[PDB]
Amino acid sequence: LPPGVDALVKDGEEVVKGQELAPGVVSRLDGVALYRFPRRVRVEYVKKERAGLRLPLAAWVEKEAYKPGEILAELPEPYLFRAEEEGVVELKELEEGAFLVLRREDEPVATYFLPVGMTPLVVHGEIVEKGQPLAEAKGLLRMPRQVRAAQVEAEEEGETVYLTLFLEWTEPKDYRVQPHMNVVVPEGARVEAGDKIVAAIDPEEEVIAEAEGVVHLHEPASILVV
Amino acid sequence: PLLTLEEEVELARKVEEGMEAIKKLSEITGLDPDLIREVVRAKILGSARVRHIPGLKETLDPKTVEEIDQKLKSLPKEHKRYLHIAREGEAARQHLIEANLRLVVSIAKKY
DNA sequence: TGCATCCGTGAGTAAAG
DNA sequence: TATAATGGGAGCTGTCACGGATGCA
Repeated sequence: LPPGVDALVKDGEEVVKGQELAPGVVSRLDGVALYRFPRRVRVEYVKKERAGLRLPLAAWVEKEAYKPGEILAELPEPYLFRAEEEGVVELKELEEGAFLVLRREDEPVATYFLPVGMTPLVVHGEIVEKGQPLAEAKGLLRMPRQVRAAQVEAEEEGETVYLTLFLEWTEPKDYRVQPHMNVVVPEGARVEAGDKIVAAIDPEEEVIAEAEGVVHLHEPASILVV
Repeated sequence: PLLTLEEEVELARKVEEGMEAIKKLSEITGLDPDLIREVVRAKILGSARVRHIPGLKETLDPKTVEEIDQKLKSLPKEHKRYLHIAREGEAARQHLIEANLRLVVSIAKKY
């Protein structure tokens, strides 16, 4: 494989003669493709947290849970989701959608969730007082593709509802492997806190899994078709 | 074909870890490390080549190699793991020699 | 069934050297 | 025993005729 380009096929996957293996490789035979020295190891770390959001009762689409991409509400007019605590803003933008976290001294006091359709009006580290707009929701709004809503708890108060979502999603972190380092973990295996992913010559260059996640191999040095 | 730095490092690494695994298998089984190495080698190369080794105290024929391979295959999972380690190390040894055979020629041509 | 073509093999005795 | 080193050089020639095995059409 030329430098930097990725594999159009996956490790362990059976292939056919003539089927292209990559943007510049076509396999001359059929069988089990195999990866030789993946250069970038991406770990999809899992996260099960709890986050809130307040919406008008008219715009809401009541459900017990929300699959990714599924519509959460539809708004006739722009709506301003306002802060219900006072703190400093920890903005954590996912692929699409974001998380707001407020903390007062240092401990978090609010964890909000802004699904797709809500443009955050705050910068990481900003100070917010109670009741000021954290985001504008314009029109329809839906869950992101990367995050799913396991359970939903609602509360009616006035002409609004407040959703305490039991969210579950994954965040990627890449790791660069060097020719003196070897991947001791298969494709799609589960690691915990402390498990080793890529060994090396000296312990200070090893790759240890911080939290639990799913392992993914990209950019192999070469692909072996057997 | 000539190795890439990665393939070279990988083969050398497997060789070192296979030698370590033979050491561990001698620790466990209480057998002789050289006899263990000869058995692993015999199985990796095939029955095509099996002969009496001068240092070994026993004559190396397919009967005794089958006996020792069975005493090895009757190990617990975390013990029998070292057997696969040693086998892969021997295969890496063979491929490393074969990969670097050209250097010998390019040196010997000057003698 | 017949030819061209190739490979191997042998090419004097005694003397001195 | 530790930079890295990764596929070779020399042919060498004025017969000759036969016999027998191989190769084509």
